[PDB]
Amino acid sequence: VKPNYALKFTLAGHTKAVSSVKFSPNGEWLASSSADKLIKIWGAYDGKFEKTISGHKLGISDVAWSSDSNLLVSASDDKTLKIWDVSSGKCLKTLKGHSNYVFCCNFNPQSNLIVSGSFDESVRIWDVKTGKCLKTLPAHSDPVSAVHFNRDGSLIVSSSYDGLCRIWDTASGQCLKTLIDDDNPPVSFVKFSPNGKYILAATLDNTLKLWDYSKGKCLKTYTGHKNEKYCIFANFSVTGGKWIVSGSEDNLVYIWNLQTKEIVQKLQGHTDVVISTACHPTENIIASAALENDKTIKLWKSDC
Amino acid sequence: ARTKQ
Repeated sequence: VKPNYALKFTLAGHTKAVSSVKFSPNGEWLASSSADKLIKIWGAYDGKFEKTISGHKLGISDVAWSSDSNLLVSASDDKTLKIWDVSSGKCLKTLKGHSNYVFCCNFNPQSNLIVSGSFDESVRIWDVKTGKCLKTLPAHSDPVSAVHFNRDGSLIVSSSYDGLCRIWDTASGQCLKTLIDDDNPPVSFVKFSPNGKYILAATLDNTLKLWDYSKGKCLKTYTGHKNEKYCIFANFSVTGGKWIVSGSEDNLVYIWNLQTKEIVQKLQGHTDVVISTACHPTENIIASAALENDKTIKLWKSDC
Repeated sequence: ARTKQ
C-alpha cells in the first residue's frame, strides 16, 4: 500500500510567497497565510476562494484554527498576533508583547489559549478571551521555529535555531524536558504525534526525526528530501495509510511510510520550495504551498 | 520571515 495523491486544484491569489496552510478541524476550510500580509480562506473540497482577511502591517508566517473552526490566529513580522472571527473577517484581538517577529502559533484543544514563538527567543501563552499574555517563557537562545500543544493541551513543544526541542507544562510554564543530540543543527519544526507520545522534529540537516521525548530516544528518521534553509512544516497523515508528509527545498512534497521510513510518493508540480503542507482531518487530502517563484497552494487527493 | 532564510 503506497498512496496515490493526484492534483485536484491549484489555488492562486497570494501576491507573495505563501507561508502556512491549515485545514479547519471540521474539514470544510483551508486557511492560508502569506508574506503579502494576508490570510485567505478556501473551500477544502472544490478549492473555491472564499475570502481575504487583512489587518497585519507586515508578513504573516503562521495561522492556526480554534477547535470549533470559528477562530483563526496569525503570527506576523509586525511583532503581533491577531485573533480573527472567520465568518466576519474581523480582528477580535491583537496580542502585544513579543519584541521581534512572531513566527509560529497554535490554539489548544480547549481553544482558550494561544501559544506563540518568536524571533525574540521566547514562547508566550495568551488568553483567547481577553487577548492578554498569561506567561512568557524564556524558551530558547535563538529564534523559536515551532510551537505545538499536545492532544489535550497539557503540554507544549517548542523548537529553535538553538538546536533544541523543549517540552513545557502548559498550566505552570515549567520546562519538563530538553531534547539534545550530540550535535546541534537548528530545529526548524516540531509537533506532537496525534497521541502525544512522540514528537516529529525537522532539522536543517535534511532530516526528520521521530522522538520518544520521555526517554530521549529517536525511534525513526525520514530522509531523502531537501531541508537546509527553511522552516518547513511536516505532518502525520492518519486518515488512510500511516504517513509522514513534508514540504521540501527541491519543489516536491515527500510522503514516507511512518514505520519503514520508505519514501512512498513524491508529488511534483510546485515551482518553488514547498514551505508548508497540511493533512485533511477526515479525507486523504493534502494541501501544499510554495514560495516566491510559485505563490500557489495545491490541493491533492489519494485513495489511501 | 518564514518565506525567507
